[PDB]
Amino acid sequence: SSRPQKKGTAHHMKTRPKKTARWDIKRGPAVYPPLPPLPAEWTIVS
Amino acid sequence: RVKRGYIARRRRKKIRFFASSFRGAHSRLTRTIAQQKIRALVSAHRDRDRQKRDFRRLWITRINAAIRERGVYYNYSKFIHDLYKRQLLLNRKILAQIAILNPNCIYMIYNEIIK
Amino acid sequence: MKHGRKIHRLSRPADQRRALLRGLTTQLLKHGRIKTTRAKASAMRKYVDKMITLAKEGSLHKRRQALGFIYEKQIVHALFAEVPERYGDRNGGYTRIIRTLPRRGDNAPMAYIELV
Amino acid sequence: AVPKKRTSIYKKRIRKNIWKKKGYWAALKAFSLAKSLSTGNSKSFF
Amino acid sequence: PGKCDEITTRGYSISMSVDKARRVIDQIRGRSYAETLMILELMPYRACYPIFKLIYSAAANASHNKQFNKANLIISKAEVNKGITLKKVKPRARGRSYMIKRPTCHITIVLRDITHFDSYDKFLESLTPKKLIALLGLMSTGRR
Amino acid sequence: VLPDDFQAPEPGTPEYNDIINQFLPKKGPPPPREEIFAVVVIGSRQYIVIPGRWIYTQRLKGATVNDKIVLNKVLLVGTKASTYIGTPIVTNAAVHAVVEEQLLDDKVIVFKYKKKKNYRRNIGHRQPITRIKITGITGYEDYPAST
RNA sequence: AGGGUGAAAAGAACCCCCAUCGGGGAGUGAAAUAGAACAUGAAACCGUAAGCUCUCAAGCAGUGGGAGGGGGAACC
RNA sequence: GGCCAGUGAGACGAUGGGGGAUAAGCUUCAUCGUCGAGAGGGAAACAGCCCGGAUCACCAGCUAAGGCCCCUAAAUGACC
RNA sequence: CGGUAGGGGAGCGUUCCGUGUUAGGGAGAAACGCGUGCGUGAGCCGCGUUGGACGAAGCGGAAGCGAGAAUGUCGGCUUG
RNA sequence: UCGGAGAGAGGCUCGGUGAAAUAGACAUGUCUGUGAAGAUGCGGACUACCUGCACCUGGACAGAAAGACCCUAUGAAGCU
Repeated sequence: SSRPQKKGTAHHMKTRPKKTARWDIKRGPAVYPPLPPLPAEWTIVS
Repeated sequence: RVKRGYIARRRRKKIRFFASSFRGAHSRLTRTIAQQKIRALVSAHRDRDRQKRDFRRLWITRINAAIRERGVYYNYSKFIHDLYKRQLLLNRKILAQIAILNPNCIYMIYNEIIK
Repeated sequence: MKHGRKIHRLSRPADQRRALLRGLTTQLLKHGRIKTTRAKASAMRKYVDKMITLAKEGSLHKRRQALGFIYEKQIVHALFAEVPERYGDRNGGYTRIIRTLPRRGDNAPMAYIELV
Repeated sequence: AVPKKRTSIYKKRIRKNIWKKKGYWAALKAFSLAKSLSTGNSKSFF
Repeated sequence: PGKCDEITTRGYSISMSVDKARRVIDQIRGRSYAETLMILELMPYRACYPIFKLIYSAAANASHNKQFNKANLIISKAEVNKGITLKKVKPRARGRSYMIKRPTCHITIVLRDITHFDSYDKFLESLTPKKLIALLGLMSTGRR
Repeated sequence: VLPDDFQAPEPGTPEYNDIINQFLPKKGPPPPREEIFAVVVIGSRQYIVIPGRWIYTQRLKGATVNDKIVLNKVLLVGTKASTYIGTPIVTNAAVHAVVEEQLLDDKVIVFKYKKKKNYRRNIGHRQPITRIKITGITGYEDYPAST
């Protein structure tokens, strides 16, 4: 004994998924080419 | 000035009818017919939003298999490097739908992507 | 466990079971037919056969045996003074257990004894 | 010693059915006794 | 409607438990009159006698009332139903008291004689439709 | 009373068989529409659409019934021997339409509540859909990528 | 605690099963599946018949997807 | 200011501390967060940790926290 | 535009009354169901049966006015 | 010690009459883990054809009596 144990909430901070590798923390999503705009989608003109 | 009621019987026949094919006391025994009713509506919500989420999942795995059919290491991952680099306006995981109906077409898609 | 014990006993205690067999055989030897539940039929079968053979040998001693078993006095005298003609050379196996419908009230299996 | 909770209709129908059916098996016996008691050689039923 | 191929013979509150009368009544469903007759005659069940008296008062109630045979005469449905039940207070130790009920059966038996137009072959001939209705007195798995 | 009995037909049934047979099985013909196949974009979502068909869509911006329409934002027009696949859209790909009655799709009971925390909300919702029919497809000739 | 057949008992002649309990015809009545433990008759609960289905199962038993089949020929 | 409420023993987490034995899912106060009164995804299950805030519909898409062998989505992807 | 305690706004429904010995009604008033008809919803229109007598709508009024929670309570029924 | 056999009445089976307390609904597995910190109802793994009858009582924090011990109430009552 002489060592406490880690309970609810307390247990969570020790043992939740952390992304502890500086690299993957850094990253950002792909961007893209700007994708020039798109036409209308509907027309009464018929 | 008695004011007695019958509006319960309708209040309650209505439910009594919405809980049909509930296979137990959940279909006869009014005082539980109520809470059952409540719980069917709730699972209607959760199963509805989860159905959007769930059909994405199903098409990801289905398109994923059609792409891996090429015997070389392709993916649903890398297929999308190459499907957005070449501007295709979002066939919306419904290329996963033709992938099972017009498979030759999906091989045409796939070859144009590889170029 | 029963294993080995072959004394057919009825629904009754010892004393009363004795009494039932003695009275019941008396009334058989009196009338010739009888109607008892099947179990009583078997238990009869043994003893009444004993009385018959006891009359097949009409010496005093045996006559006093039977005089001691059967209740009714004169059914004995009629019996041994009558049977060593009836059952001359029948030589064992004297009854017959022609059985019959159950007993409305218990659905108790009910049988119907003879002397033949 | 005291039951917790009433049984369903389901279970009870099962057991009542076993009761009655236990009566089912004990007819065809009586029907054999009948179909044999229709006049015939036999040593029973004086 | 059964069209006279049915002769209901309803029952009084015959003073016996519903469920036991139901084990014999379930016994006798479908069998032709002769069998169930000779069975209920010899059945070792108390609830068998009043059912018997009923049946025989249904055959005989269907021979001169309608006019049928008995050899071609089966027990079609033969249902039981509960009836009025009475309530007794029998007392018991430490001053408690318990209702002892007192049930009543309520039997309806629907015998069934046999009346047949008689059809020689399976083939159908979409003709005499008005007549056809009369012809199809009773059919199984009919379609169209 | 009395049984119905035989009646009086005494007539042998017609044995032509064939006339009766023509009468017995009903005719089936089903048309071929054509060999063409499109994927259009309405609202935000897409549809595999083939000429002559219903689609329950969102297009309730404004369009009365018994109408005619060009769903010009088309992509992946594919025939049944070749296909044309295009960047975002394939040019000149009118998928002509016939707008008709603007329904209210069936009720969807949204019903929310928590637990002991004592509330609940019986509310429903009709998404005003529009059931479009598709007449034909056009201008898919350019840049065919079919093979 | 126990109310409500019918407008009028017209409350059931006669027949059959029949320990005269209770029934099926016949008859009355507009109607008696209104027949005397009778006027509408809900729910719990007790059955019956038809349609589809459960015996390597795991579940507050529903829900979203729906295999297979039955229904009048896309809806249940 | 008017007319009117409910509330009055909160819990944990982070920090600075008292008491305790720098023991407690302990107790007591000060400044903040979540729960209380709040759903959803990660955490296997799991109020009080992380992202995040639920008007509804959508058999549309991009991401956050977290992840990509199978059960479950996604590289059994690259090189040190 | 989450939301318990709680506050405010807008409504439905039931028995009865005013408009009435109303409109309608023995070709047939209410309880059961087919209509995802209709409503955000409480509920409303239609639709049928052996029986079968009353009674809407609209604009208003009043309340013995809305129930699964009180080891409630009266009756009928089950489980064992 | 160290049990054993026996007779009777029950138990057991068949015919007849026929209760009870309890009971949210229960389609009512084991081990571990979790969780108001001792779950068939959650998670993972194992195990288990459906359903009877007899038999035992470890659980369902089993029934019984809104605990009788402890505390509180500006409760009641008795005695000094």
